[PDB]
Amino acid sequence: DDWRCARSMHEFSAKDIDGHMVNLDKYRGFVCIVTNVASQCGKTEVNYTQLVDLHARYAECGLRILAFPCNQFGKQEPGSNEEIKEFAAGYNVKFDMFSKICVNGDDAHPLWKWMKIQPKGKGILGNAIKWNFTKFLIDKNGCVVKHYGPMEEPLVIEKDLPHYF
Repeated sequence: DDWRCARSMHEFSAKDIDGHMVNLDKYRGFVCIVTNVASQCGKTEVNYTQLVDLHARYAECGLRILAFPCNQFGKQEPGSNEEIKEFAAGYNVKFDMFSKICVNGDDAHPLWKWMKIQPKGKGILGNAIKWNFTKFLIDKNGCVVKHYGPMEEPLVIEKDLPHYF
């Protein structure tokens, strides 16, 4: 069953930033923000601080956040998985960091390929992530229900969370 016929985020797996495989069904029944992150982006500060703050206030409601380092946007994630992990702790990050992946191209991680063709019939424009700090919102069934681009500060998502909690 190739990634194209997948029906949920819960059918995918990903290496977390320490190196352990994570079956993403671990997030069944939670509301997730899946984002591709970077450490040297003009939008680094605003995304990391607001992502942390959303998780602080909404973790107790079911919000989980999956952060995927990716170096495909102006080489703004050049560091190792270990440097990236320490950087993220400088933001007091308590959500779930994953190892660096690609989000575009034929070598993109299968989850990010499948997210870019959601919801069925539309999918993201040009089949490509446009820059760092794209944010997908995943409902408690692992479906993509909304997408927020690199321009959108994460706190823009706050108003939409309660529809899915």
